[PDB]
Amino acid sequence: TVKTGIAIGLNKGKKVTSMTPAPKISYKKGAASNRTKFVRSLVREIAGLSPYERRLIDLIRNSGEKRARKVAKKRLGSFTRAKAKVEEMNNIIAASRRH
Amino acid sequence: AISKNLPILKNHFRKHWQERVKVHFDQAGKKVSRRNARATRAAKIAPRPLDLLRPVVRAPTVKYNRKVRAGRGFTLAEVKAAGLTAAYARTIGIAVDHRRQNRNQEIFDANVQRLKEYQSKIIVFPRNGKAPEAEQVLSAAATFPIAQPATDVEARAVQDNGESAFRTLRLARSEKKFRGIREKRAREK
RNA sequence: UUGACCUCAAAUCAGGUAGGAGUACCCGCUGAACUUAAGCAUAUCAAUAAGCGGAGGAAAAGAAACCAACCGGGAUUGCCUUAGUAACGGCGAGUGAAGCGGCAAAAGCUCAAAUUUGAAAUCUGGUACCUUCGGUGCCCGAGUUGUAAUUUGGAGAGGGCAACUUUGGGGCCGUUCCUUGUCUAUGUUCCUUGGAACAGGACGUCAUAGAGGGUGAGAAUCCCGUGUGGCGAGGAGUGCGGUUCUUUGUAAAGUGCCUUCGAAGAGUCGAGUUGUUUGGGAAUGCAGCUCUAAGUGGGUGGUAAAUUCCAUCUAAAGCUAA
RNA sequence: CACGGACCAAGGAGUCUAACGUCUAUGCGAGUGUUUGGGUGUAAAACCCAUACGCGUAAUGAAAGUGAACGUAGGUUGGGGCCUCGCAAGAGGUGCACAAUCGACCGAUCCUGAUGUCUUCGGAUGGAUUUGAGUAAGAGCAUAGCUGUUGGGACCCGAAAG
RNA sequence: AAAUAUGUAAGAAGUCCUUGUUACUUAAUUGAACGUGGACAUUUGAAUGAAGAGCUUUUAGUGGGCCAUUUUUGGUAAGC
Ligand SMILES: [Cl-]
Ligand SMILES: [Cl-]
Ligand SMILES: [Mg+2]
Ligand SMILES: [Mg+2]
Ligand SMILES: [Mg+2]
Ligand SMILES: [Mg+2]
Ligand SMILES: [Mg+2]
Ligand SMILES: [Mg+2]
Ligand SMILES: [Mg+2]
Ligand SMILES: [Mg+2]
Ligand SMILES: [Mg+2]
Ligand SMILES: [Mg+2]
Ligand SMILES: [Mg+2]
Ligand SMILES: [Mg+2]
Ligand SMILES: [Mg+2]
Ligand SMILES: [Mg+2]
Ligand SMILES: [Mg+2]
Ligand SMILES: [Mg+2]
Ligand SMILES: [Mg+2]
Ligand SMILES: [Mg+2]
Ligand SMILES: [Mg+2]
Ligand SMILES: [Mg+2]
Ligand SMILES: [Mg+2]
Ligand SMILES: [Mg+2]
Ligand SMILES: [Mg+2]
Ligand SMILES: [Mg+2]
Repeated sequence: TVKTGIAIGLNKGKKVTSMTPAPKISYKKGAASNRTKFVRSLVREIAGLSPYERRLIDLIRNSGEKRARKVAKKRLGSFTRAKAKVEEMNNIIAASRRH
Repeated sequence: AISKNLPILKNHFRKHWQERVKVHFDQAGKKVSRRNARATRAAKIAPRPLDLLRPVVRAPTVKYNRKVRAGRGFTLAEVKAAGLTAAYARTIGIAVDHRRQNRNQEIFDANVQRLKEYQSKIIVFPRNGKAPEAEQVLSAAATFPIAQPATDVEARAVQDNGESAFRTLRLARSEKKFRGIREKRAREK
């Protein structure tokens, strides 16, 4: 990550003696904690599953995980959120009846 | 409406602009008000210098990065290296900025030196209240000015290695442009 | 039967509070057309006038879910500039910001989410007394469906080790400021004109006072004032210059090192669609309806999409002078 | 035999502003502009000043980008003035500004494709009835004035409407 | 096939003698174009005139016309 010392190119810019700033605690805002993991797991057992999550599980078993992502994209927003949701359903399927 | 050889003009006066005309008749009056306000503030704050000490930082952007100017406040790391806490620094006349970070050793060392020189040039009156009467200096920026760091010596020996600066710049542009396509061809093979 | 709890009522019950006015400037809602385009419907006039709701001496904004792509900057507001520029536009008429740079002014912060659990440690009211913008004792009540202490991401917390550093709350006298009173120089001496000398002429005086006004015509010196100083009277604000009464306290705060941890806001973000708006252009903000998340997550990075990286902040809670 | 005018007094119509074209005056000049602001003051005056910023000093492409001397900064024709000779008339020399023309240089476009290669990069060299608001010993910046331009009630008074 | 109108020329940026350049042109130093050097002065190439000639910037008003002689179209003609 050292600059070349010239005005153009991949690593353009002046070369200065580098320092490592101390990490900022605000950069860990979305980090799971032991207390938070316990509450979320307990709530899932109590509340159960959403109606759109029930039909996603059926599509995974009957029509594969590719069509599940297409439906999950529709109910949710971005396609990147559909990837995570389908992944969670697969873990639920593994721990529901497979094992 | 359009005649003769004249430049095209764009004068934006198709709204009710006359209702929003501001003439600064009080330019001289406000200068007196500001000078009066500064004088009465100096008398209120004892011998305090009316302004806080500021660090030296590099201006952003390629256009202005050749200069140093005054920043908002010293970082937590700079304050700690000077040998005091941030809370005490605020009450002693030093500006502290928690969101600025240190990544350059030259800037960090210079701001450490400014804090050390500031501490050796001030007198802190005790909380007892005896309060010896010292003369008030109205500015800390003038007492501790900011100078552009030195860059190079006046004269030096010519060292030419036979390379071309123009060729070096051209090759640097070429490498960046075709880096993506070269990697794809290498990966596909 | 009797006694609680929950929810919902009544009283000319005890104590309070809101309305209306003003509205130059300030925070929102709602919302035109004349006009310009040499016609005209998008556009423009204009996110304006009229209409409605709500404040203060300022309001609002404000301690980054920012700007950036640099050797990075660092709450907000305003001025100079960026710039009639990027961009929008029957790409016509027209419209039109922002980052950097100089300057004025500078100020920082706190809740929710943790068991005080060897002791709800908190608070309204009533009553008696007192040093009365409040204090103390006692008694009901509120409150565990959570009131205090402790901790707000810059961190920080629970244990272990070794160390030093620093006080709090009132009287009185002065100062600072404002509202006021009083004192503090020198010709009306002669001649002419005139109803009137404050005019003309001669000879003097004061001046840190020859600003202004009055008095029978142009008055420094006739009167009030003006200039420079002195001496009083009544309050506000504790900003502080000295003195004086209380030890607050087995109280509070800061700093080194080891280890285990490190809770951070949901019909919300985001997405589709419709309308409106913006310079914001595969859509800038706002709102309705439908769908509706995550926790190495989430937002942003000004061309839609898939894949791989990087940078930068920490939303959906709150206060704050110039 | 078109319209206004019975009479008199007073009032009664090209203004100011933002941004500009030409010309002229003034200061300085490859620079120029003190007045956002600071200092200072006999206090809205006068006097003094740092850093920036604007314009100018480089152009040309949609853009990535590249970027102005073969030579006394070229040749030729015409040129005021000056120089030499001459009584003069003239002849010769040198010739700024300016006018015409042929070249050279920089960018764009269309071609040629050397030494060398992350074998596709690199683009040397030499051309073309093509093209530019360019270079070729800088001229601009600021203030002021008449005249002209555009937006503004816009020289003054006047609709039927909305 | 007129009259009246109308283009060009009447010199120095001209004529002549000699010979330099080129990637154009010729069978060819042939030609073309542009030049070096030499010769010819203002009866220097007809007339008359010439409040001097050349050149640049900027801007006002105007963009309803009408009449007479001659030529001439429509119309019986018209102050059409
Ligand atoms: Cl669109
Ligand atoms: Cl280009
Ligand atoms: Mg952060
Ligand atoms: Mg009552
Ligand atoms: Mg408002
Ligand atoms: Mg129109
Ligand atoms: Mg019209
Ligand atoms: Mg109309
Ligand atoms: Mg209104
Ligand atoms: Mg009030
Ligand atoms: Mg104020
Ligand atoms: Mg406020
Ligand atoms: Mg914060
Ligand atoms: Mg800022
Ligand atoms: Mg608009
Ligand atoms: Mg609306
Ligand atoms: Mg567009
Ligand atoms: Mg787009
Ligand atoms: Mg607020
Ligand atoms: Mg008429
Ligand atoms: Mg009449
Ligand atoms: Mg008159
Ligand atoms: Mg008049
Ligand atoms: Mg005028
Ligand atoms: Mg209409
Ligand atoms: Mg006309």
